Amino acid sequence: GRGAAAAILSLGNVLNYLDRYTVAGVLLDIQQHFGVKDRGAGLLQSVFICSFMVAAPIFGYLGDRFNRKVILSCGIFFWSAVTFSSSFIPQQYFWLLVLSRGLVGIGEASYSTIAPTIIGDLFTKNTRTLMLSVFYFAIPLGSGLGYITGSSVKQAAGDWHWALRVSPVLGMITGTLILILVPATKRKARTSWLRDMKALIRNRSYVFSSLATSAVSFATGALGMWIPLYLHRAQVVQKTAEGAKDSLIFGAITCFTGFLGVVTGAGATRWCRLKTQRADPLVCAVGMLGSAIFICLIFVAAKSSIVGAYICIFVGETLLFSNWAITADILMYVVIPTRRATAVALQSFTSHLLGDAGSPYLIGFISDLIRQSTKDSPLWEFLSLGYALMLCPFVVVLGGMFFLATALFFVSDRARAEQQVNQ
Amino acid sequence: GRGAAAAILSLGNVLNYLDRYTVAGVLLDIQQHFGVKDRGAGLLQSVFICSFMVAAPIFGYLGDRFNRKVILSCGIFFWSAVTFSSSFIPQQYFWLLVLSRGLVGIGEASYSTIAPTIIGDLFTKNTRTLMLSVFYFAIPLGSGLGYITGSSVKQAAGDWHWALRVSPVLGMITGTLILILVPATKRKARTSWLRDMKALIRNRSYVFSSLATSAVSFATGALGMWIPLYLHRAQVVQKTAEGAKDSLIFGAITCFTGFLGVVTGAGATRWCRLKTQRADPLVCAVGMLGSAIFICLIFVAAKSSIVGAYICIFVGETLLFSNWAITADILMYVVIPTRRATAVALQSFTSHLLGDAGSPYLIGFISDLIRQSTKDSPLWEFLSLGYALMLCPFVVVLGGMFFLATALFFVSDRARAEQQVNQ
Amino acid sequence: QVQLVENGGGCVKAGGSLRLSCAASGRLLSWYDMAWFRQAPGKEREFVAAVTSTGAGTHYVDSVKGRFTISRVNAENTMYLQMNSLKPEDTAVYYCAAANTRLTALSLRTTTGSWAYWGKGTQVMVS
Amino acid sequence: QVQLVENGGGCVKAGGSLRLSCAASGRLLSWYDMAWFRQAPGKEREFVAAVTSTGAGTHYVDSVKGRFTISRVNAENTMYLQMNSLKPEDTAVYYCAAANTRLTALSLRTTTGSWAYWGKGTQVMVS
Repeated sequence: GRGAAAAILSLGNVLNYLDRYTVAGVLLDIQQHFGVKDRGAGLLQSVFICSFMVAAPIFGYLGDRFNRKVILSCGIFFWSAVTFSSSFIPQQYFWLLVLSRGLVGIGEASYSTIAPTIIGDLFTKNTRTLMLSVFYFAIPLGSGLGYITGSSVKQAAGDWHWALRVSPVLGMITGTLILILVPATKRKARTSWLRDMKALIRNRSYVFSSLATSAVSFATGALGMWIPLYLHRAQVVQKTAEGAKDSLIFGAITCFTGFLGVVTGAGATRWCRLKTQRADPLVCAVGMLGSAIFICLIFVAAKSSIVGAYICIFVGETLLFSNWAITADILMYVVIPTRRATAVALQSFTSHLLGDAGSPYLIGFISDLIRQSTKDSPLWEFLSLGYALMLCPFVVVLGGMFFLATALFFVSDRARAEQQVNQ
Repeated sequence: GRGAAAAILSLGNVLNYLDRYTVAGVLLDIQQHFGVKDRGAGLLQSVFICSFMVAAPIFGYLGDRFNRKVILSCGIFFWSAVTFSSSFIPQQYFWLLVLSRGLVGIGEASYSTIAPTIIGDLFTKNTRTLMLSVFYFAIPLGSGLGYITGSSVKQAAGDWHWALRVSPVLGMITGTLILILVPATKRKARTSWLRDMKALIRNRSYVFSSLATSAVSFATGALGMWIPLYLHRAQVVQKTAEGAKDSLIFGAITCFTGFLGVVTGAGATRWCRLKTQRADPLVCAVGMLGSAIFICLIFVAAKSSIVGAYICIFVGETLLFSNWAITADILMYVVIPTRRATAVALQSFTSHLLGDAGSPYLIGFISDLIRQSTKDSPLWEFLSLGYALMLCPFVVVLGGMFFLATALFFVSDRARAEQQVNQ
Repeated sequence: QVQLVENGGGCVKAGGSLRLSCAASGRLLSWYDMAWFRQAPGKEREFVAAVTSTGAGTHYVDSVKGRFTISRVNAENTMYLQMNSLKPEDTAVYYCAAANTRLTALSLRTTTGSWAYWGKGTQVMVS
Repeated sequence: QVQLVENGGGCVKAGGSLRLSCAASGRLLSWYDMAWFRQAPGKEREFVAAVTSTGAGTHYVDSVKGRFTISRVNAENTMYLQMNSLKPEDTAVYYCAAANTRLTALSLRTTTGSWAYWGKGTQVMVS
């Protein structure tokens, strides 16, 4: 049952991202329960992302060493148990919650690094590429379902701990289903990796694309982590009041926008490829630039009303998510086949480091600084969060400029790569 | 059993020619028993050949109408019974013997015209071509065995009637064997045949080849019919005396010379073909010319000794028999495929008419005239027969000239035949 | 037992005249019927012309009729095909074929399988 | 969805220069790797030369190395093969092949099966 195995793999990825973004779903409840400032709220996700980073390459090496299904199932059980424990951590201990988030990040990195290898080992053809496609679409759906499930459970059970209690049961069930259905598939060096690295740094377009993907990761992390709270605070400032509904709407829009952005990016790059060779990078920049504008407008709109803010969320999320499908093509065309795996690993590390790893904590720090320098009130909390988020569109514009430079150097660096391959 | 059927067909052909030449084997005994002059002795074979003529085309048409095996077996039985009756004809009635010879000729023509059609209908491969070749080789062996068997039986039983009595039993046995083994095989017009004829007469080389084949038939008939008597008379003239042994030796030499002449003619024409396109006719002429000389020398040698005469028989028979295998090739190359069957039939008719039909009776008439004009004695009988036979080499030379003309016109009438085929 | 050697084939302008000569020396040429068969780069060999062993009858395919003339000299054991008013469709490799003499219509012998002898051929081009 | 058209192929004397031009208008030429393959009238097609989709890397077979130069103008969507020191062995129909961009060594891509596009070959005869 290889098809059923890949179906359960996709479900497990959906649940992985669900668990990842559940905390973002119940951000406000956690902050109010622990009495922690915005800095700790961002630190949760920052630690999660850092653990994901430091775990991904090690877990890839482990998968290369030992079997993949065993590691993946062990990971599912591990982070399921960690989240279940997180739902019982005492209120007085917040460092325990941070550590549990880090362990969950380790486990989810194990899954994200092992699942595609299993999918490739099972079929290893066009059918396997199709299995990888739906597996990836599980990502935006996973995040949207995480925000929706967290908000819904927190509101229904009257306790945010239940939002974290629900997921581990599904995690254990999915781990058992994975372990049963997935069939076992079978399919110095440091110096060689250093040579490959040096070659990559010699490339201009690859470095520019890595920096731009880092900017994209920064924006995605900061927004996805702080926007539900921003919407709740905007609703608080306005006379109208419901902040669970705002998170639910944000999750639904996030899922739909992920799907729409992927499809529209694919279509637009397909069309633009017929005009110029350097169309693949260019498109990205364009999109992000638009997104950047919208990613800023929302904030102003967030002070006027929430519906305009949600329309802005829709458009900006679509434009920003259009970039992921094209970044992989840029990397594939820029780097030679021999150095493609090392290039992918280094790009992932750099994108998580320069961006996502330090974005949430930075947003929290800026918001806390603005709050401290000024009078304390819910409106000033909203304004501080708004400024901290407004920091992001500048980074998005910088990433757009990086994609523009990648476009400039794409054709010349595609030439160097092909010349190297021929020789 | 198609192969066995063709084997019995070859045996039947051997017996056919055996019966044909048995009379020539016991020529002297018949002449002495009936007290008939040389004219009647030649008339026997002349009537036989005329009946063979008038029977061959009619029997071909009958075979085209009805089944072949039935006609062939009926013919075997017919001429076997006729020969058996011939062995009992009263001495006072010689016309009865002549009529029986004519009927035997009819039956043997039926066989000679029906057997090749049966062989062709049975198979159509290299094995079938080999069957046709073995049936063709039965002819010289048949004649030699006829002369040997006639002489041996006449000498052993002390009566020439036994020479004719022996054959019909074998004829009946072979007829039964044919009827059982041979499987039945299945495979206005006068105006069209007249058009084909007119076309043939328009051809020069075909007419010349027909005349030359007629000369060859004349020589073969006259010699094969009168040479054993000539050898006996030569022995009588000489002091040394044995005329059965002479006929036996003549039959053996005839068989061996037929085989040798066929093979050597094939080889010589094969070689000469590489030199010039007119090689196939030319060869014939050459051979006959040589034969003619020898065919004359024998007679002089026949007055000196019999061993030199037998050496002359060997050489002349080889040279004369070399012509048969090449005459067919000449006819095939001269005439177009459409008119080939009519050409073959007309050539056979002309060769039997202008030659074999009237050669034996003519030799007998000349010998009788020379005897009557002169004093009667065995020596003068020998001299008269010698002169009558000496008439033949002149006809052989004339046939050689006809083959020379055929050689001259072969290229032009081959060019005319191919142009007609293309158009 | 005959070897066929084709010569006289080269590049010629449109409308020019060109003679292709097939020579045979293994055996007397008067014993074999001859033919020219042209093979296109992406097509199988097709019938161009044929001549009898004696040279009295000649056959040409419909497409080539009236432009090419086939004539054989048995004295030199050769066959010359003169080609006039050459057209771009005529571009091909012309091979010489020889076959044992048989009284079969040349128009019927266009299967390029009855000819038991073949040669390397001489290439021809038009404009 | 790319059409390949060959042109400029004609007869040239032995040791004479010539140029074969391959044009493509169905899609942009900078998206497909190109190559020239020679086919003999009686032999299968053989590798002459190949060039990447960008034109930085060029590959030639050992037999033709040093005499032929392959250069692609992506702006004009054309590929020109300049042949010099022509020899009788070069006589053949040159076809132009195009293939989807893949980072596969051209020397490895000599099976004339990886190229999914082809054009009517322009014959070149030298004597």
